[PDB]
Amino acid sequence: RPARLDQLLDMPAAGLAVQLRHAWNPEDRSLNVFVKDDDRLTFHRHPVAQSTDGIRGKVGHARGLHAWQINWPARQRGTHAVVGVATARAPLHSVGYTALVGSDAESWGWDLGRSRLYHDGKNQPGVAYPAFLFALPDSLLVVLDMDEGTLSFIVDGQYLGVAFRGLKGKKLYPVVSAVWGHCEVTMRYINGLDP
Amino acid sequence: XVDINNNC
Repeated sequence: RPARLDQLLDMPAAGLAVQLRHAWNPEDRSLNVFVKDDDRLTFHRHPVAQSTDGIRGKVGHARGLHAWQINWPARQRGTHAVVGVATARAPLHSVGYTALVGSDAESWGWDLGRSRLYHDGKNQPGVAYPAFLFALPDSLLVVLDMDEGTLSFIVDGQYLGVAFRGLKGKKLYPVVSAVWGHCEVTMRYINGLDP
Repeated sequence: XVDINNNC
């Protein structure tokens, strides 16, 4: 476990303005999702059949260590609830029900129900994650180290290890892909550290 | 509703 991870986590979490600046982007989304009027940190997915839908955060990270919390009620996950990161090129919509985040070279994601990591998922098989194994609770932390070029996760205070490597040099945004009608996913930026 | 992803 990196020492920098605890340094970031043990600072008081970012305030509302920062949370809002790093929240889901209403300009960068599948047309089937919308940022809630009463809660700018959460999106709502319209109940569209045979549709996979994504949204990126407003901020693309290039350097430093960053973490954010995803709150995704377990009952609102369906067959493919994928959490991760993506370049600006990652498609935010697919037909059918797919692990859209992690489907090609432009995104990396953890499919919550399958407990599988996808990257270039159309050509590469999913990877079991965590490596030691797992029923996922409603919230999890996503840790993006743009200096080491890693993606990691924290579930129930437990650091689950490195999920992905080779992210340095990219501009990566928080992203999720959802298939469940009426699902609501909240993202709250925790904090960032400089390189 | 046949759909298993709450899309009905």
